[PDB]
Amino acid sequence: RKRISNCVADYSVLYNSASFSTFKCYGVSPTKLNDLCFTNVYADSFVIR
Amino acid sequence: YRLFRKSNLKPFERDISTEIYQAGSTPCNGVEGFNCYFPLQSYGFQPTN
Repeated sequence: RKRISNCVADYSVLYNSASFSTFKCYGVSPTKLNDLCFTNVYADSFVIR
Repeated sequence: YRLFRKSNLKPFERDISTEIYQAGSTPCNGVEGFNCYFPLQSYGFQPTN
């Protein structure tokens, strides 16, 4: 659980990249993500089946 | 029911077009693919629901 704060969360190289085979946001659209302000962001990473 | 649509309908307007909404960078003109999906979506209506 890594905390992300006081930075810009541009997804120009994240969403546009085809390297991610599964990308789904349950609260907002990726298109409106870039123009939506946020707060402290927690990043959780793991490897599963 | 249509999950997503490029624009916002003016009041009392019906949309039947089933063209594959392309949100991804590549247009996916033929079929789904990179952030390209079928606009319509069915209900999970159930007695258990």
